[PDB]
Amino acid sequence: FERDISTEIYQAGNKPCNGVAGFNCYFPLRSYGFRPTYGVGHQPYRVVV
Amino acid sequence: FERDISTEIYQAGNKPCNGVAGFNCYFPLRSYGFRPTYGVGHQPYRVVV
Repeated sequence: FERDISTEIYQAGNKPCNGVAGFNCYFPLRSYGFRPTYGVGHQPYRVVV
Repeated sequence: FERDISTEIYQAGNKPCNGVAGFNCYFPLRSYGFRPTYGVGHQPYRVVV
C-alpha cells in the first residue's frame, strides 16, 4: 500500500547511471503487449480491488 | 449432489419477468463452442467424477 512514480533510470552496474543507459544500466519501466492474436492466457483483464 | 434443471428466464431486478426478452432479463444458458482454434481456452475434455 504505497505509491511510486519514478522516471529515473535504475543502474545495474558500477558507474553512476544518473542519465546514461544502454551499456550496463536498464530502464525500470517496460510496456505491455496485448494482442488478440495471442493466446487466451495473454489477454488483458480489467481488474479492480 | 443435487441434480437441477433450468430453462426459465433469470431476472436482475425487482420487475416482473418470467419469459420477457429485450430487457435486462438474461438467459441463464449458453452454448459451448468446441473448436480446434482454442488450444487451451475452450476445448472439450473427458472428465468423469
